[PDB]
Amino acid sequence: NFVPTPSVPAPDIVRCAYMEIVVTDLAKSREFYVDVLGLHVTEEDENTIYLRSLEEFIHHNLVLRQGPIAAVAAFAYRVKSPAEVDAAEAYYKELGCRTERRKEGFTKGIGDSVRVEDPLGFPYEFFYETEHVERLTQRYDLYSAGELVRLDHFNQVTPDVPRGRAYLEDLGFRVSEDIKDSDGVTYAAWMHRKQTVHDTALTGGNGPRMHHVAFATHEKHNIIQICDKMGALRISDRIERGPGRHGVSNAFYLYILDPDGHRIEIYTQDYYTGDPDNPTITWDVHDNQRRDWWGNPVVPSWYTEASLVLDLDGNPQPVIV
Amino acid sequence: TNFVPTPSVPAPDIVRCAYMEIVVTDLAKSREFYVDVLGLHVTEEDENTIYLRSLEEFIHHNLVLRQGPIAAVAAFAYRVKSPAEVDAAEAYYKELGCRTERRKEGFTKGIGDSVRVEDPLGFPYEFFYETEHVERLTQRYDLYSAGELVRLDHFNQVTPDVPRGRAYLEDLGFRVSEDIKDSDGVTYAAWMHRKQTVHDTALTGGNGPRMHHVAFATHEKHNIIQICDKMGALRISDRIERGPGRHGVSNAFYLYILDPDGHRIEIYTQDYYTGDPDNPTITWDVHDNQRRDWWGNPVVPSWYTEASLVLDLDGNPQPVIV
Amino acid sequence: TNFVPTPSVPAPDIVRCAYMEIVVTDLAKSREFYVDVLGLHVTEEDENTIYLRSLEEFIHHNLVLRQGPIAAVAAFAYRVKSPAEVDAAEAYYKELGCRTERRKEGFTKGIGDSVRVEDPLGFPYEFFYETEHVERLTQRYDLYSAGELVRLDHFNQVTPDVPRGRAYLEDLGFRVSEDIKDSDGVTYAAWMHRKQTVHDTALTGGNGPRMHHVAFATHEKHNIIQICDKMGALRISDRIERGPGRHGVSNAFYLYILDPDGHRIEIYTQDYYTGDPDNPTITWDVHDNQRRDWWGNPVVPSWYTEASLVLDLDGNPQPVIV
Amino acid sequence: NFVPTPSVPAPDIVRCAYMEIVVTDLAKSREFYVDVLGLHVTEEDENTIYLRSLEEFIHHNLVLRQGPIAAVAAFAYRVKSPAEVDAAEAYYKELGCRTERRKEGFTKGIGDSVRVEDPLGFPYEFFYETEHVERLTQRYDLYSAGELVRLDHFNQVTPDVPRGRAYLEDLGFRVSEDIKDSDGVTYAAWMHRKQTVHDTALTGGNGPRMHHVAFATHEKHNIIQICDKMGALRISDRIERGPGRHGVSNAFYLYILDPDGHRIEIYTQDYYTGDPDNPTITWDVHDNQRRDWWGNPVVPSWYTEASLVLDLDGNPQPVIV
Ligand SMILES: [Mn+2]
Ligand SMILES: [Mn+2]
Ligand SMILES: [Mn+2]
Ligand SMILES: [Mn+2]
Repeated sequence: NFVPTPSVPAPDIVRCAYMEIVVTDLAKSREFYVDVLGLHVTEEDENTIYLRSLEEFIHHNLVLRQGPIAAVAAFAYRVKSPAEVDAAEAYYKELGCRTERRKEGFTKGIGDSVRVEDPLGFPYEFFYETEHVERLTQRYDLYSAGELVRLDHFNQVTPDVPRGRAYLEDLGFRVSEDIKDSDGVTYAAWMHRKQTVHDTALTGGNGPRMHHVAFATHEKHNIIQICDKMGALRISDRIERGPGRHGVSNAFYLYILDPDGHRIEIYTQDYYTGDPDNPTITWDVHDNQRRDWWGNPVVPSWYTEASLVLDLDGNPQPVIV
Repeated sequence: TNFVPTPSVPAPDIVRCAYMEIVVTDLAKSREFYVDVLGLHVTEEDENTIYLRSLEEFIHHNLVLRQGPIAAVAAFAYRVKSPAEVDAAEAYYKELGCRTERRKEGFTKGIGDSVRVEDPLGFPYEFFYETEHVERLTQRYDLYSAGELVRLDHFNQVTPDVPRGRAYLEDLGFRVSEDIKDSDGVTYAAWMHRKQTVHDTALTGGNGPRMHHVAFATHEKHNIIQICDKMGALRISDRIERGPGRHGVSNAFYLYILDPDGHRIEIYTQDYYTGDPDNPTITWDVHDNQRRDWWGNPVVPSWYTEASLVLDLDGNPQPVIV
Repeated sequence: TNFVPTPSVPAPDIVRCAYMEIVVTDLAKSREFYVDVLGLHVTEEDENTIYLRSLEEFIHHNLVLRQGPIAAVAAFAYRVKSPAEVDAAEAYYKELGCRTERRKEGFTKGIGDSVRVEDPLGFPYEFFYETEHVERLTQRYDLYSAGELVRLDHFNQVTPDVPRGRAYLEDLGFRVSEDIKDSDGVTYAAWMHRKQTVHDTALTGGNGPRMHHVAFATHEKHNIIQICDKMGALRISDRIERGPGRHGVSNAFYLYILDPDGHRIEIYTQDYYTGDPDNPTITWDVHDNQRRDWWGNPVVPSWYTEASLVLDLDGNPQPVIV
Repeated sequence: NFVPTPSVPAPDIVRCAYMEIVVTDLAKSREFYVDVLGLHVTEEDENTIYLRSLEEFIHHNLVLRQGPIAAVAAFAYRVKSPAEVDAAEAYYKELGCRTERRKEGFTKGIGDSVRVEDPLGFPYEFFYETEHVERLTQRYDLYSAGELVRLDHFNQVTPDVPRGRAYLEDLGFRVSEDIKDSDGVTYAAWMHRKQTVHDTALTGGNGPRMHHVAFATHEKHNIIQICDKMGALRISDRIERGPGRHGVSNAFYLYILDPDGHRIEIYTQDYYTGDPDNPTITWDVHDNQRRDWWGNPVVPSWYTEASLVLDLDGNPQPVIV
């Protein structure tokens, strides 16, 4: 059952831009994201912390918000111009989705924004205006040995990947890689607007749930340093999977778990997908190299755990099996 | 400044720089540099022409080496977004009064319908959409060399009037990610992009038209260091012109080397995302030395005096305006 | 514990582990793994034997691959400080009542006067001083592979009685850089060195004598990652047994892979200096999981069950004591 | 004119171990060594700072001492046992050199020591006893992106290299590499006791002067980070030479200058020299690759500037041309 294709154009989406995460103990979460991982504080107060990666100039890539139930409040995408916020609102209203528009934004440093409960149950935000901050690209005096340099993508778990895929294609995302069986059925898909492998990916499973949010480092040694530092801090039990090389995406990856169990991917090595006819790489569902190029052992929790997502009232979306 | 007119018709929708056609005087000696020393991958070749691509490329080639009498650059080729944009490119340059030549079957093997033009700054530009796809070698780690060149990134052009050049490329849709200006606001150099990296081409002020360099990226810094180590072992370190260093403008960890005819190749790593619509332009002052070298590396005079000739559409060098 | 007697004569002055002689069942298939996949350099070879060395080696070889009926290790060879120390080695092991064999012209090509012994733990040990020097390829960056193995570092042996083994190697002059003990002080494993790195050999408790692995170093971490990437591209990733990971004991960034006969090769990088006379021994508790994996990587069962047979001086396998 | 070979044995030297440097403004020097370079403070007071590298367990690798004239007070070598301190004293006394023995040491954390004005005018110290401190090898929580992991060597400028070479050979050092002309005359030599390329090197020139003291990093990217951080701190004019690859030693190198002009080499990649017949690599004096494998331009100051050294009274040794 495909989502209908609207008669109005999709909003012109530039890239994933930030995620709003609800955490149960802000101070313990700050230790993880700032003291362990080195993300940069744009600004913070007692209940909210705004973080950005090294090469970011928009206000933030992560908003950590204290709350009663750990969950993801919003997956935010930046659109190309103010008119595209109006386009986003019109598109989701034609789809019959719940929408909420706030001229002054939902998170600090972001202006006119529309949030929607999308067709797959996810809270998506579209915005254009954002407060610019000092871009720390060349602030090597602040560079840590495990520096996270850029926000790259989201990964969502949903029960019907083919439905999800066609919905995101209509939204303008293109598939750089997918996993299919012999009958041509899509089991997972990596989808992009910007010129990397993906801005989001759809993973088959119980959902809506947030599988992970991902940041890139400049080189492989930076990822190894994150592992080494976690070992020295005696929190290696928070390293869930990796380091490894994924066949799909070609990423050298690491998955770690924050204090509430939210999964963060840190990776490096991506490749250019910007040409109009970029060739889709289709992996067979039985090729193990799709998961691990090197054959690394399977970690069960990577296939069972994922974060709840919220609706526009701040309540968890029930997870459908 | 005599600015190039802004045409009444839309600029072609340019996706990225895509390849350069370089004329070399001794093809076998050039093949030893680009293939045996640098490891670029041969798409196909014959007695007079070699088609090369980088590791992560799927279009037919990123460099064409063509045997010829005078070392020079025959074409700077950009890939456009659809077949219709080749028609748009031809109409745009015809309105500007520039010489154009259209070939439905292409000018280089593996490329289809193309238009070449002698642009307003005297450079041979090509716009094409169609290209033969080849095996994308991204995950062919069995072919991966210690100094592997993974992607073609950009061109760098020398022209006498940078303000004229900048406004012409802005009209063509390129945006400025970084520039060098004086206190009065005059542009001395500019880095301009269509794809989401620092640049697809840059303008350097000087006698021109000339080609300053063509650049490839590696995955990491150690790959660049290995190119220098290998050139030292082969006793060709005198072909290392400048670097390794870190440029303040672009933030690139760079290396400039010279091919057998003196054509300059940049190998670099580290770039950053410029795809947002309001990406902030970084303006460097003309007197900030760190714009050239973040670490203060000594100036190499040839980098400011030598650059390659470019050809007109008849295959003859364009005169250098001094 | 039945300790090996401490001889009345001095132990031979051992400089470092130097090479291992490995018997393989299909020499051509083994050559494809060690030379085509791993890039080790061929010193010389013939139809039945291949002599290999790492990039920075100047002695004749670090590995000898010998075709034979049963895959096993024929010798663990250590280089001693002078010709006189070969005489010292022979006298030491004869006093211990061990079988010895002395060959003035060596047991493997490129090695001179050597003594081999069936040591107190059942292992075939060789001590030699003289070796043919070959081109040290340290700066041959034109031959440098992306996953280059630069140096032979150590052996790792499985034996049933680690306390007996440790005291025997201490008497031979090896010092313990790190060990694993329980609250009672019993040694479960020990890393022992003569040269100034963490170890030349290590003792692992288990059925033995068996050879757990032989290890080579790379210059940097990315070189190890490239070995895994290349094995993935060649569709031989099932020969990657364990890693990459960081061991707490030794601090090594490691990778264990398996040759065609199942012999285990460690490739690692990062070691530290142990040459001071009072270098502090790091004792890890048997229940500290980080001793095995600093990052907590999952346990690979085969790493604790599989290890290679070793041969006696007649070329027959030494029985495994269980 | 060779230094005579003593009838008593040379002290059994293990490795170079630390350098005592006099600086004119301790606070400005602390900013360089600790805040810029990340060396670890063992202990410090108002007039002296004791620093060590990441993998060191002896008390220190550098002692920074406030004083009126920037200079090097001592090049210290660790010997193999307490008896070797007696051996060192006997050896230099037979050579007619000035000696001073202090059972309680010259610098904190070092025990019984003998200092000597050696035959080439350098202040050398030999000691065995030292206070052990926490070895920070696995303290990845303290690891900086440009971490200096080990002290490797000293490099001295002296007018007569052949005299210097034979003197250090008699002392037990072996030559791993040298630079000679066609007649076989030694112009420079790299000499070692431990199993790396060198513990000291002799450079021909006006002396006695200290050319540089060197620390290793784990990998090349750590050296590039030091350069990047110095650029961000707008102190790139303190980067004197590099990064480059030396042909002699095969080191990937960087030379920087502290606040008083003292030269510090940071490098990586060395190779094993421990076998008894390790082959000496002799470079011709006209092979430019001996200096720079890549051909990097010559930096004049690297051949003209070097630090004064002190005598046992704390006064500068006059520099002989
Ligand atoms: Mn991901
Ligand atoms: Mn460039
Ligand atoms: Mn091992
Ligand atoms: Mn040095």
